Amino acid sequence: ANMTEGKSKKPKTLAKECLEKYSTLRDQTDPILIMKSEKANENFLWKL
Amino acid sequence: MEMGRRIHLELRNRTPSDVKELVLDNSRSNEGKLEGLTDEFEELEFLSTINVGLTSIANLPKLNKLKKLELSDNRVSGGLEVLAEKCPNLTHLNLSGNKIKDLSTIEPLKKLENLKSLDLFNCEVTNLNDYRENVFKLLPQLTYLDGYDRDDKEA
Amino acid sequence: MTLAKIELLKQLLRDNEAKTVLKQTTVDQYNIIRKFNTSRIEKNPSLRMKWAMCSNFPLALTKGDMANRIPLEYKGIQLKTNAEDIGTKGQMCSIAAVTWWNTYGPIGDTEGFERVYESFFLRKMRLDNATWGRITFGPVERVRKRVLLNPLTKEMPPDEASNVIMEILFPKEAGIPRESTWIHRELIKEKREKLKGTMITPIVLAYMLERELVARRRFLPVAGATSAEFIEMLHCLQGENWRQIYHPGSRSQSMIVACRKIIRRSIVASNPLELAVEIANKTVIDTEPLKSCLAAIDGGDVACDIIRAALGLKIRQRQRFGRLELKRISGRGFKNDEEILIGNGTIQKIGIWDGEEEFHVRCGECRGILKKSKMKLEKLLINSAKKEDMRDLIILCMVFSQDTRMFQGVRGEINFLNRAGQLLSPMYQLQRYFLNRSNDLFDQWGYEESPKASELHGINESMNASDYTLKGVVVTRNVIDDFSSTETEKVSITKNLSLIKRTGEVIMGANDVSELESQAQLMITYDTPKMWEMGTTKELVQNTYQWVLKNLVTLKAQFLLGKEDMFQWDAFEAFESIIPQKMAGQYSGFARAVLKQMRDQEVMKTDQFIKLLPFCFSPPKLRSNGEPYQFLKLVLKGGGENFIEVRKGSPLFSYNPQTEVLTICGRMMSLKGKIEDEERNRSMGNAVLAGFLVSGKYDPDLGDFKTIEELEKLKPGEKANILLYQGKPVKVVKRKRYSALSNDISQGIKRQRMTVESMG
Amino acid sequence: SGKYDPDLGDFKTIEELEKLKPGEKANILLYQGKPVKVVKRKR
Repeated sequence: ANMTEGKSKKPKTLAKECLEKYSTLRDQTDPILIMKSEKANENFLWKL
Repeated sequence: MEMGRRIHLELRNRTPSDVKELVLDNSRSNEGKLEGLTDEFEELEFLSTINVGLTSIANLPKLNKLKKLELSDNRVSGGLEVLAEKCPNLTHLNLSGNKIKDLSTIEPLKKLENLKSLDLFNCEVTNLNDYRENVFKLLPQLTYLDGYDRDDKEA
Repeated sequence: MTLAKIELLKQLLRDNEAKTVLKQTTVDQYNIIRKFNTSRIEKNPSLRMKWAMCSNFPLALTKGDMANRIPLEYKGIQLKTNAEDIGTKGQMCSIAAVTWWNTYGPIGDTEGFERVYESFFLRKMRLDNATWGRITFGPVERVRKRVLLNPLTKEMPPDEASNVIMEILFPKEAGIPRESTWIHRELIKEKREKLKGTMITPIVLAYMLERELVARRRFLPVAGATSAEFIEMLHCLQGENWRQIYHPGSRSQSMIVACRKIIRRSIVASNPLELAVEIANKTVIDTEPLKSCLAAIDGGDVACDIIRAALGLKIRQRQRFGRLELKRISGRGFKNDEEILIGNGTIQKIGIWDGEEEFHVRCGECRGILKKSKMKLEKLLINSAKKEDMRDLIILCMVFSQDTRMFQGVRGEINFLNRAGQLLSPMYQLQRYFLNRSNDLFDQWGYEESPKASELHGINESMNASDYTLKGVVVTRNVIDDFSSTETEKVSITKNLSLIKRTGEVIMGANDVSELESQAQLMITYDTPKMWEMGTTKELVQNTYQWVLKNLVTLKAQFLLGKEDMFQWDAFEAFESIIPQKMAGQYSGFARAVLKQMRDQEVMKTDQFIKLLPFCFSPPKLRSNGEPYQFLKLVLKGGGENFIEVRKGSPLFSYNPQTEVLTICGRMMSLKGKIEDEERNRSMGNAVLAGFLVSGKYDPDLGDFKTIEELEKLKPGEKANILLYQGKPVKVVKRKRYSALSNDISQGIKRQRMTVESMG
Repeated sequence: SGKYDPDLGDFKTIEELEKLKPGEKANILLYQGKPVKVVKRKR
């Protein structure tokens, strides 16, 4: 959640502001893998 | 490590009536109990039991001063009515991470009137329609819940 | 066996030649002695092996009790013989016994192979889980590059690798650990624990560790990825006329950013070199100083090269101009000052290169050959790599060539600076001007007919592979391979961070670094207050907590005394900048009261101590009566998520005691527990013979020598008699502290320059 | 009681205002570009 006055803004700016508010999640670089798919590669998904 | 070791460390080999709180965490228990706490205890305010593998609530000293108790990450599934006969003075209840099947498990809390906050996280009972409303009208004495009665205050 | 050793020694000494050689050659000279072998090497190994395999007993078995497990002849088949040997003094045997041993015999331990041969099993794991794709049979463009053949756990120079190997698998002969074991303490302890419990011969483990650590690099034709993981399979992935899709089963950006930040911090001050090296060797990336990845990769960004020059490391001697990497091929350019009018109408006095010259030029993925004369570019040959890289190469080579057309193509103004606010030389000002406005010299440069030929084809100003190219520029549909003879020639470092050749010529300038900011993908933890007064509040909190954590022993010791000197530390002054002025004093008073209560009426609690200590730098403001104010939620600059919880934890700080772990600014760190016990567990790496200094000679007053285990029994400050390296009896004293020579040198330099300035 | 102070933090939603305690100062926004700083009162 990110309270706003009500103006319309591009999705990129909204996402940037939302991540800025929750900066800790944005700056997370070490992933604590919890579950994995049968075929998908966790490293590739995390880097993406 | 065992409940006895935790009791000795917290009490530091002193009289039982010297500490008003306990921390029984990461302690293996015999068949899922809370042994190591004798009935001689008379004064206690806070409790903490996490990752103790408690499966039922049948062994607990009778008390009249406890106001908070914490149970989490346990497979306990049974009636809690015994708390009324053991300590009907609870104000903070925490069952986060426990295993409760249906609404009937939380029924016996009606006879308790001092409870004001109850916590139930990722519980099988929590995933139901109008569970929030149903619990509220089932426990009128309750003044708080998982945190969003009407506002947000901290214990 | 030690008795057998002494008996063999006595028998050998009975001869006079052994007595005279042993008493003559020092330990160092032993190497020479070993190399005086026959060298009667077999002329043809194939024929020798063929003949030997047909002989009755070619195998040379070492004398021992193993032979008794097997008869000299099994099932009517001869296996081993009891005849004496002269070459090896053992017994003889045949492959029949080897096959029987593979069939029957003692059963060994399988544990050792899980970890001992970790690199090989990791290779197999990367192969097995790899995903294959299509095959492209079309021609593949390949470039010759210096690539690392195999991945490395932690790349280090050969000498450090050997020292680490000895410190791992040779507990004895570990005199005076250098400034390399502390850097690799984690590797030391990890490999030590993993290899413990084995029985393999130590030399095998040493060679395997050398393979796992020492880098192996070679010139190879590559196309596409270049990481060692892809190079392992390059024999299958690549192909002259076929390619395969392969996906095998970070720190770089962080080091780039850290080096750039250090450069910018040091340049603005006077005598940048000392400050830069202080910050560089006082920095750390999550487990290690900056001399753990800088020393790993070869070369790198210009900032990293400059820092390595400031530190002690080898850097490729390529000439960095902006982004261009230049390698001279021939010709000598006389740098003479000249007055030239710029296209803007102004006249600048700058150095111009008289004479013809040629350079191999590289920029990102673009390679080429440039031939230039004085005040003119003559020829440029490139390969099509990338539009951005090609444009950068063209523009930068244009500016470097100092072509009169480039000067006449200026239209704006040249008064720019850097992030530090300094006026640069006109060359770099022009570089920035042209890069900012690429379509300035391109329009007025002039066009040249396309390179009519089989492969040579032109490129237009828009970087598209379009004909009617630029005057001089040419794009050949071939592979240009350059940058041979990476001599890493001797290079000096001036105080201003600018490198120079063995002569006075300048190779790298302090302003080559590009002023581009990024985000450190890792925890860039420094150790100096001067550095971190730039970034955001979260970075300040993280760095302050890391400073507290690193030197936890000193702070914990000072806590027992109970004096205010503990709180007036410079490290917290920066923290004062991120606490509200109107309320910081109340926080300081509250934290001081809480910590006094902690010292008085309870016992050690590291988490809350760390949480509450830093806020006490500012003076307190007690209640009107005198009692301290009480809080439970310390607000920080920026509001919202920038807040600390006094009770349990918050987004910036949360310690869980169930697993005893610490999460600061979204980063988990292992607080094994509390107590000097956890302190010593942290010290569980380090190096054998790290807590003892050398003082005095043999001093036989102690009698015989004592082992490391018995050495630890001695209380601090004692004297012990030990053996250093291969013998060399000495007297040592157990240390009462942990040392850091770099810190001492930096503080000495700081005091020296403080004295110089004060006298000045 | 005052004006926009970025140091105190961003604007506070009604959810935080309702749970606030007396004697604590917060920041609110009237409309775009006209923030203000307010303080809770017992009366």
